[PDB]
Amino acid sequence: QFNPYGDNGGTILGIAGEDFAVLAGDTRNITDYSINSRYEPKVFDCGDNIVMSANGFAADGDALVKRFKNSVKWYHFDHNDKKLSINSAARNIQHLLYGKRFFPYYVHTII
Amino acid sequence: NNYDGDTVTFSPTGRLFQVEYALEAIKQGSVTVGLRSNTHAVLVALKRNADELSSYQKKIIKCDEHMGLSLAGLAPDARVLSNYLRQQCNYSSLVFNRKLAVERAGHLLCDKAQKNTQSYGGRPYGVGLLIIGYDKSGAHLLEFQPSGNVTELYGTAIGARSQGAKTYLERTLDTFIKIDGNPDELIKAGVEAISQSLRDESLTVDNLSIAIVGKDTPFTIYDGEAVAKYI
Amino acid sequence: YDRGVSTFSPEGRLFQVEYSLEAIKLGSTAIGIATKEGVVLGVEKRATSPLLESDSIEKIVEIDRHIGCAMSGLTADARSMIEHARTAAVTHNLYYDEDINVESLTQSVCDLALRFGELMSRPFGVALLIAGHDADDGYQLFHAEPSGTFYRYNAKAIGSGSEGAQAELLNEWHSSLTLKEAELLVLKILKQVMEEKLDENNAQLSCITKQDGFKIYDNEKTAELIKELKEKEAAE
Amino acid sequence: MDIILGIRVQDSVILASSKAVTRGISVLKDSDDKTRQLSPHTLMSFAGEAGDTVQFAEYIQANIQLYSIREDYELSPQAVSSFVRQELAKSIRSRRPYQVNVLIGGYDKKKNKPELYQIDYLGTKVELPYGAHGYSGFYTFSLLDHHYRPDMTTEEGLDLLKLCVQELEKRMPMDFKGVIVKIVDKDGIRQVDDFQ
Amino acid sequence: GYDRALSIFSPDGHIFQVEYALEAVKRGTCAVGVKGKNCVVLGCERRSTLKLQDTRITPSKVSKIDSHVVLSFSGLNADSRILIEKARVEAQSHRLTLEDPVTVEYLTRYVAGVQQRYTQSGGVRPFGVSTLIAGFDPRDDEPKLYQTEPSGIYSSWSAQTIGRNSKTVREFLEKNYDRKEPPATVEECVKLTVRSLLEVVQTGAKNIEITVVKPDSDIVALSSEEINQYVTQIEQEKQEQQEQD
Amino acid sequence: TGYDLSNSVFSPDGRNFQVEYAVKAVENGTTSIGIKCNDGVVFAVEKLITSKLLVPQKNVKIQVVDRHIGCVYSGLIPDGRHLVNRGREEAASFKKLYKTPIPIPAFADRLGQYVQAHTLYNSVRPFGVSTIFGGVDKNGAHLYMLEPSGSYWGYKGAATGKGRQSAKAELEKLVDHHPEGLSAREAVKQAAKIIYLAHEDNKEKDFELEISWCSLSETNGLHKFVKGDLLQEAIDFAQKEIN
Amino acid sequence: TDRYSFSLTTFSPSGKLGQIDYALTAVKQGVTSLGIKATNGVVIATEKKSSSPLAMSETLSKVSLLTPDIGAVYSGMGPDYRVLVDKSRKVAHTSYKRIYGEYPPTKLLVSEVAKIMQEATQSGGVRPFGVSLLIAGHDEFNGFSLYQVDPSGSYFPWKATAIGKGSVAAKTFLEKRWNDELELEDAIHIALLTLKESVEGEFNGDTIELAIIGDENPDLLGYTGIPTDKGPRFRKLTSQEINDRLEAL
Amino acid sequence: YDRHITIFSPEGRLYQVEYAFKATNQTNINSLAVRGKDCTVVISQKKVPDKLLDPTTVSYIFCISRTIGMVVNGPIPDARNAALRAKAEAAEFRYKYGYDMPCDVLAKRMANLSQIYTQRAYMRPLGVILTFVSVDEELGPSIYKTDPAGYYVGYKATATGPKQQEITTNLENHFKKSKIDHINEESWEKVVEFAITHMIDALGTEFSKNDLEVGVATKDKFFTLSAENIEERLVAIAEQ
Amino acid sequence: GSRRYDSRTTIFSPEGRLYQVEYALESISHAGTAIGIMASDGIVLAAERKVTSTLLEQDTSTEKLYKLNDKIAVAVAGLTADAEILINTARIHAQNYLKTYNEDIPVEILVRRLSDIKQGYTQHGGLRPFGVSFIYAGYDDRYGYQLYTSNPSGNYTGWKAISVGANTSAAQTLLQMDYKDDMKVDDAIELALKTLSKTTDSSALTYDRLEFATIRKDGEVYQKIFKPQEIKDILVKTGITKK
Ligand SMILES: [Mg+2]
Ligand SMILES: [Mg+2]
Repeated sequence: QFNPYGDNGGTILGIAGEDFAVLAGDTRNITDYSINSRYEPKVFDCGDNIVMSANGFAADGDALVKRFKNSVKWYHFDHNDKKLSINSAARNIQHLLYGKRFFPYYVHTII
Repeated sequence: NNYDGDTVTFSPTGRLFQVEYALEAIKQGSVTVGLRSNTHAVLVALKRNADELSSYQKKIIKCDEHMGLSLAGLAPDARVLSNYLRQQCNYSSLVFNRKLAVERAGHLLCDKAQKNTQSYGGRPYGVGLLIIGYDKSGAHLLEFQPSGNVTELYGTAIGARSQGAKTYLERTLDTFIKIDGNPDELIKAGVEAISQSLRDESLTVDNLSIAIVGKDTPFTIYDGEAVAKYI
Repeated sequence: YDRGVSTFSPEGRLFQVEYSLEAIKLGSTAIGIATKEGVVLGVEKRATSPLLESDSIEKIVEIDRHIGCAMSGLTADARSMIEHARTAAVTHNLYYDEDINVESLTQSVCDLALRFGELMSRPFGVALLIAGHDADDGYQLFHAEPSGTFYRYNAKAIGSGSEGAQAELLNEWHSSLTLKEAELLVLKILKQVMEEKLDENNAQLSCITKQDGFKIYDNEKTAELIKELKEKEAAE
Repeated sequence: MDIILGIRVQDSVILASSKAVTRGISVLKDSDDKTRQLSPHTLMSFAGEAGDTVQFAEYIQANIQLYSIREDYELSPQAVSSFVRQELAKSIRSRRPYQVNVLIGGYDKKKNKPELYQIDYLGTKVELPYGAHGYSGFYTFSLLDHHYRPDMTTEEGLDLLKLCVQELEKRMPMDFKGVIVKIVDKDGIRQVDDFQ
Repeated sequence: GYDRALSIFSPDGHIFQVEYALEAVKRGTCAVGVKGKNCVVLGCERRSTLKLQDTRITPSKVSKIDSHVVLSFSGLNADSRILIEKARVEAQSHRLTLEDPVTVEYLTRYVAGVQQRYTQSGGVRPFGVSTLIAGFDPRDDEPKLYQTEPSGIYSSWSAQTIGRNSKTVREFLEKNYDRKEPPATVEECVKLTVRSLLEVVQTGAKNIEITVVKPDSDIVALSSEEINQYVTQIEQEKQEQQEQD
Repeated sequence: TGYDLSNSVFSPDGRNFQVEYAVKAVENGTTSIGIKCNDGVVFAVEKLITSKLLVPQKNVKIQVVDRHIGCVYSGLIPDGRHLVNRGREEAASFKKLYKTPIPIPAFADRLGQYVQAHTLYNSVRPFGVSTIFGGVDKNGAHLYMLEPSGSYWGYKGAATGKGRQSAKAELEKLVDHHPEGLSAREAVKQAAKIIYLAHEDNKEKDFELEISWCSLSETNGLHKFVKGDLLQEAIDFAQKEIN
Repeated sequence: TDRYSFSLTTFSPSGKLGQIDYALTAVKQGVTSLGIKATNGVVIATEKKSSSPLAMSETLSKVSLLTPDIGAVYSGMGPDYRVLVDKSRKVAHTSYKRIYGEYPPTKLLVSEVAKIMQEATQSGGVRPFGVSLLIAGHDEFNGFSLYQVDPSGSYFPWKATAIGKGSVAAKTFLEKRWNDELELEDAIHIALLTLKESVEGEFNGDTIELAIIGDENPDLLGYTGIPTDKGPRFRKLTSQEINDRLEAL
Repeated sequence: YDRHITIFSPEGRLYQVEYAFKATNQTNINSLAVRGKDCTVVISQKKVPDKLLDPTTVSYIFCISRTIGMVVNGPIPDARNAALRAKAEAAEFRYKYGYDMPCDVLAKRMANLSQIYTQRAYMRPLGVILTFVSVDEELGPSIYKTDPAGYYVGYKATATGPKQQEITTNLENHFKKSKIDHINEESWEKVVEFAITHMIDALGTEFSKNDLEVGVATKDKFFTLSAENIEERLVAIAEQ
Repeated sequence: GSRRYDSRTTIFSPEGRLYQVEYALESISHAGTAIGIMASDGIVLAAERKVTSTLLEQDTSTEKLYKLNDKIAVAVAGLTADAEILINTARIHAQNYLKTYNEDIPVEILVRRLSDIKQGYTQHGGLRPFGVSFIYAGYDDRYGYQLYTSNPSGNYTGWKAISVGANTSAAQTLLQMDYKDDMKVDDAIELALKTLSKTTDSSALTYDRLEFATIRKDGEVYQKIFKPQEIKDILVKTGITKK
């Protein structure tokens, strides 16, 4: 009867330019028909010029972003402060997500 | 004598000879010094190579944006201990949103090293560590021995010929403790300390390594050409 | 047997590691030379009998397309190590859509060395030369010992005859060596230190280049290089 | 489901297995061989859930081949049927039971006798002059009950098999795309090239 | 539970347990393998110390790992049983997952890996067995012969011998094996193997055991009668040679 | 012969020589004392300043258990930290199960059973520390001392280290002169004095005094370190008392 | 942490297993016990050597009941015998009665305890049992039986035997006194006579311990109403019965 | 190395057991136990040499359960080890089988554990001798004693310590004169007085109220006397 | 730790031999001799008891010959208790094979399983080997009648006639001297009795020191374990003894 998931609303949008990229998100956090916060950011700077958002279930998104930040930290530790390329980050995030394949993160992810 | 076959045996006088052999493994390692003021903390390490065709083995390891260490002795053991320290800082940040205090890091390293000195089959770590950090209580310099003893100091030195650097720091205390807000001057004091432990050798860009942390200064390592300014 | 296998000596050294180094001193010669055009790895096969088919003496192995390995010592002990290397490489790729750094692969390999005691029963009885290329630090040559320590060398010789070979490398190596010069230098030092007359059957060459990866030289190419070295020595 | 028939005549065992493999509304294959040779004189046909069938069959095949290499000897068809039945009987009470029914046709060279065994996924084994798995039996068991004779030749058995396949093609709802037919006798296991 | 490090290093760089396993191999009966142009032959010495042996049931020195690969050995018999069982299991597993029988090099490498594992694991002693592994790769006619050691070392050999008095047989083979003209027929290869064994096997007939491997899983063991025919041919040629001058 | 080579082995006398060697290791350590007052306990320890590079007031030696127990030890300091960690686990377990903070005798027996278990097998080494600990519980003040053999007793005053003998002499004097008992502040002063007196065996090196106390009236039954004005007052008392 | 996972009993170059020999020595140094098999029963007997005159010997029993039809006596180290009788009682249930609803026959329980001791001579980090056991039992299909079990784990069926100190003298005495037509009372008398040679102090019902495997004692059952359930065939003689038979010794 | 672990010597002996027996006497204190009509009394010497000791914490008598008390002759670490184990075993026995653990049963359990230490190599014997006393609801006043060899037995009375033998002989004589297996007294106070008197006689020394520990077990309660209880027992003795 | 007391029972001598295997073989060399002889129409097992006494109950006695199933039996030389351990495992394995294949287990498979069990103790575990040597006498429908032997090394071999235990050199020489491939089972009985009487270290070969068994052939085989009276009769029939 206990439901481990929730829906915090929100909407995010990423656009890729020629020499730039952009990642935006609304700062509204909701629950059902009530508003939890009018400024709860969900688009984060993760370092190495990588911005990340995991919109949907706020707990799962925050967990995923925390784990990705930690992966960036340990990547810098284990490979002589090598910058994490955007494709390497994408593959690492694929593995992070698929780890919980049978208990997913209720998040749509954009970096 | 007959009591050095493992860490689990006391000698008739009450000594643990395996721990002393680990300390000797330290004493043969390359020299490194650490010293801190009230705003910064600096590690100065003399790197050692195999021959003229080889590299100079790294001696400074970063543990977190506010804490790092330098090694003297068995490099794999230093890697293990620094990995454990990284994990402890990481856990502190993740669970409590809190930078790990350098003092608690020293306590954790002490308790980690102790368990290898009381149980059969294991062995003590064969490396000594100089830990610099900046936490909510300021700058900190620690010396760690594989016996488990960890000690906070204004400055110290470990490795071969470290006694010259240690005595120089004992004399320079009143001066270098007041080098606040000027990183390069504390770095110069550190290289002056490490010069006292030099025998038939001089500091070059290939064999000098430096690290610094402090207020508004993340733990950063200078190697190679970066240390040319301090020679 | 009278003491733990992880016992320190009064001088601060692990007995089993020193004894494994002694075992490695008895192994066949292996020489690596790194240049801006690539790294060269050569080994003395040392067939223990004329009836032994020297083709089955594999002391140079591929870790990944950009990383190769040569061994010296108890070569059987190297096998699992090679595996742990290969896996590691591809695994990094699978997690990161990129090639693993040479130093990272070497550190991964060395992380197994001291994982023995009462865990495997003893250290490894073999040293490794890991040659490779990555886009961060270019061409690299590493020497990995069963002590957990690994060094980076411009040139390195391991196994029986390592002292004189290392002196020769110290005298002959310079930063502007070409690849063919390094090949001939490996061949010359091997021919000097070997007890048998070096031919294309008791010695093996291989190279790591950025464009073509890790290539083990066939016996015909090595024989032509040997003839080139013979002519070079004749005309000097 | 899949057609799995076996007939034990005077001097051989004949196995006939439907050639179709179907998923959804698509017949993915029409040349599928639903047997594994367990030993030079023992052949096993199988039908059941997707994946489980071939997996269980090749597992049994590997085990029998390992035994043969170890003892340099061919297990009797009865021993092979008992081993398979025990595997299946252990399967049903496991986490994920094998959902596979099998026919085992062998020539006991020590007895010089054809033997046919029908074993369902529960570990239920019987020795029968003729056997079938799935809905197929509902049509064939009567047919054979009328026409089977214990002294029949291999050609007579093939004729009876043709009669069974004709009745199945007339009355069964699905198109099983014909059968592959194999004969197991004192000389081993051969395959009839064209039954149509 | 028991994890005592038995195979460790000595101050000179030796692992004494592996070397004593090599000694156990040295004290075993002789085994020989010879590569022909289109076949491999494995000969083995049988101890003559006891006459009342039941030859139909006593374990043979040559074992089939698969239909196309054979393993012989020298050393402790029971360690060989362990190795052979592991190798047969691995052969069947490779058939199951790769849908292709093992190459002789692959089976040899697996056996060598197991032997090496038993020299670096706690609580276990190394195998007192050295092996000769022969055969043909699937859909291949080139003969394959390999040798594995207690240390884990394995290599390929045109012809090789292991066991007691193996140095004598190896001298004979080195003096008599021309790589440019390997035995063209099965008869030449079997005769050369029987000569190699005659160099050390004192009695001769009924002490020699022969197995012939030919491409596409054609493995057959010669009975004592054909072996005695080979012995008689060789001895007759010898008597002629002795007094043909 | 060879009876002292393995822990938990009985000699023909009935002794465990490895425990006695650990006791030697303890005797090699600095001096630490505890004094039971009328409504609490006081702990004091001497810390040798090997070099002035040592940061004063840092490198704290006395440890706290739960919120009411103080522990100090002489010998192998990391062994003492290990013992204090185990004791903290024991006290946390006791409180989680029984709600009330662990009584001082109960905690004493926890530590004692742990140390004794460390003398039952040859696969572990005895503790190279003697531990003075205690505090205030529902039954008042308690002071205990625990030896590497697992033996432990309750004391009016306790002392270990290189200067344990003069410390015990001064403690016997204090016990004979005050049958009514000392107050917490007087006990702090006397602990400072006894530390300064026992320092004479390490006279060649400077020492730093570290004091803590747990008093029902002065600290409200909680463990607190004596610092600031009270510490300086005790230091001055000891200084003018050695003359 | 038990790091003794290796054998403490190993073969010497001469072929001996030292710990088994030394356990046998300890057995030989123990107080004499004996058993005699009659035609309608078996008797087992031993001497109660008390430690202190203040100690109450009746509390400590050297002859123990294993099953209602099987009893045991020993020679050697008492506490080893005590843990052994505990293990034997439990294995009589777990390995037999809980499977067949009947008590095991004498030979099979003897084999179980022998297996226990055998494992004690080969497992890791343990010494053999320093006892030798005499088991006297009755089952329906084998009748009455008497077995000896040694520290190595070996067992032997006996018409009559003795173990402990003075065992060779007692065995010689029994060989010349035993026949195949002996009644249970005759065996009891021979046992008393044989034990008298082994004792030098007091010899009465209070100093010797004696039990029998004879007829079923329904008065010892404790309940009535099941005709198939007879009383136990094991009965321990009382000091009074012993003294009564000593009157005409 | 047959003298280091618990394996047989060529003579068939376990030297570690004997050395543990030797260790049991290390404390140089004597104790004895006797049985009245409806009680059981143990007295043990109390020696507090260090003046810095809290004499109230110096005890070798333990309350194992509401009915069972245990006095130990041996070093205090092993003594407290055995005490904790006995308390745990008694509590678990009560929880599992629904009645208070009897004296002889707990004695048998502890003796079995001691035998286990005597046969397994990785655990040393305890250098202690455990004397358990109670008034069993089936057996009455009971004294049972266990030793490092795994041995145990019941006693009319018993003594343990360096001078044990002396005490024992004394007690023996008394029983040889009394011809009964207990002290013919209905009050436990007089039985305590008897015990103290006969220990004074056998040891040839006098005791103050701080030289003794006394444990009394009556039907459904075991307790220990205080300094004042001991003192008035001594007064009653002196008035003889 | 405990490494000081490890006998290291699974190590190689410098000559390449297993210490404990050799010492177990030395131990077995003192056990009563057991002989197996396989004829064309049966197999004969004859063993000599070493536990000999007049008060010993020989009716219910069994120290040499044990049944494994209805087709296989074993003669034991060595420690009877290790033998009973291995015999129980062998019986369980035979029943497992029967339940798995619904056919009686071939002799060589059971022999190889038991020999592998023996070998395992000589390569890992740090335990002592079983001081036991077996002679297996069996019948299956593939090889007919079969004789095998296994020893503490885990090595097993097949024989027409063989002996284990004491005086095996003399017994084997005599068997080689008098064995014929065509001889019948009764001739084998006579040969085994004669060999035992000529090699026994006792005064005479009396029935009370013997265990005897025959596996004969209806397409069914019969296992007969000779009772003491049958042994006495067959002894007077051979002429070893006179009534
Ligand atoms: Mg118990
Ligand atoms: Mg013990």
